Amino acid sequence: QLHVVFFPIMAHGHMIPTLDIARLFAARNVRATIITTPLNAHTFTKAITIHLELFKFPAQDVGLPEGCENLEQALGSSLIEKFFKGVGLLREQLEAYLEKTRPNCLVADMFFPWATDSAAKFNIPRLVFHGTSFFSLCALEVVRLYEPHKNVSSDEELFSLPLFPHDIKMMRLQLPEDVWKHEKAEGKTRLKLIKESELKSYGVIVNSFYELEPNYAEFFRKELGRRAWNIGPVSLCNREHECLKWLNSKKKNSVIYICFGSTAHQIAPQLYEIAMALEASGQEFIWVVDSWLPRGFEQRVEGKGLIIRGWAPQVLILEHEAIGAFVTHCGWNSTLEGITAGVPMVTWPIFAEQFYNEKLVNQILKIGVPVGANKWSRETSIEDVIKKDAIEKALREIMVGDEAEERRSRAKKLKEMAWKAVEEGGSSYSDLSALIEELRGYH
Ligand SMILES: O=c1ccn([C@@H]2O[C@H](COP(=O)(O)OP(=O)(O)O[C@H]3O[C@H](CO)[C@@H](O)[C@H](O)[C@H]3F)[C@@H](O)[C@H]2O)c(=O)[nH]1
Ligand SMILES: O=c1c(O)c(-c2ccc(O)cc2)oc2cc(O)cc(O)c12
Ligand SMILES: [K+]
Repeated sequence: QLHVVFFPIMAHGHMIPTLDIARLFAARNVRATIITTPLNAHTFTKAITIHLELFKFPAQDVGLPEGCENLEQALGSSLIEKFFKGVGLLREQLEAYLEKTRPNCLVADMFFPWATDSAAKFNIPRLVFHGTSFFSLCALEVVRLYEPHKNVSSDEELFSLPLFPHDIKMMRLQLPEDVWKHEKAEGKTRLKLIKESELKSYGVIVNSFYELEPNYAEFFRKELGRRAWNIGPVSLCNREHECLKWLNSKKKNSVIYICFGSTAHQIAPQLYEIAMALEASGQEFIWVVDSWLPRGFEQRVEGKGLIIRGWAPQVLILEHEAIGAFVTHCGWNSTLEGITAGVPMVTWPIFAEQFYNEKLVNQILKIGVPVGANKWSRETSIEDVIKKDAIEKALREIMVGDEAEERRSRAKKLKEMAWKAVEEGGSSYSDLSALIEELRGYH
């Protein structure tokens, strides 16, 4: 019986798909163990036999609050750099656990480049998992290597991405200031080691499907030389609420869903602009979130608009017939869920690799419309708030704009292809079989 150990970073966006991968492996009669920390254990226990191993996270040692065991909670350069020091200090526990258990494979988070050598100490192959699209993997590497943002003179000047079979235009504002304004050696070295681990390790597991982005599934393997397996969307593996009853009464494709993911850190002025745009648009909506609402808002929109304050059942909402569009930050799990539900998206990237995912959705898949956000940053400065008019424009365009029906038709195709990829005989099913067979024969 093969044993594969999974080691995601403590971020919801990596933890949930890593659990889905562990489940996909477990369904093939592979023993799957997931490493996490105490304050994150519930996330897996609730979601779940896949075994959990708890490591101690040295928060105090790196100057974090004891309760800061997840990446979303480390807001700001100081806290973020401390968090990465902290996770780097898990290496001793990882190596002790590997020596003790001797698994056949380690699937480790992109943020752990050192995991490669930790596994090599015991002749164990290591796979990298990023939780993002082939397109983002390729675009980030081409930007890192060719630095096409050096050839510009203004924040808004458009440059093309080198080498790609599509002409993808981007601007400096869409890149972290740490890369183009005031170089911090720390982030740059971090990114270098991450991208290098893709070639130094045994290979890369990708939560995507070949038919979704074939040019980039190929580019990653050919022009960039990585060994990769596409096994996603991994969430389809394992496959009421008051808002769903609320939706049952409504016209097909008539409601807009708005949600900014797990890393959502949104300020009151921004929410205020969103509220005004939603009211002015006349569109029915489910919005996942006085000081941030127009007075009388929730009563004025009753029956047409719903604000969800807690966790929303995002997949169940997107797959409800009444939901016709998705305003998203273009985190890859949300983007994939929109694709699998066949729901067109208004793209609102914030940080990380979300601006690359936005390019994939709008220019290549052609299933979305941009809201107009073009500034990369962890937190929103009040001077960068996206205004009511842009938001209303996007809300109208995604429902009744030019090519809106075409976007709906294209997304329906991708929905079909996604389900086909994961069923027996599909490309993702097949690549998972291929990967597991390769792991079973490793010497
Ligand atoms: O109210 C809610 C809110 C969310 N969810 C679910 O949480 C998931 C969100 O993952 P997503 O990629 O969109 O957000 P996030 O964790 O911020 O992205 C980081 O992780 C991503 C993956 O690596 C990365 O692409 C991105 O750049 C990072 F910022 C997604 O599966 C939703 O369905 C829900 O069910 N109910
Ligand atoms: O792929 C990526 C990714 O998954 C994550 C991520 C970041 C924060 C989270 O909370 C969860 C995930 O960030 C990234 C940052 C990059 O510069 C490049 C990437 O490719 C990713
Ligand atoms: K090359």
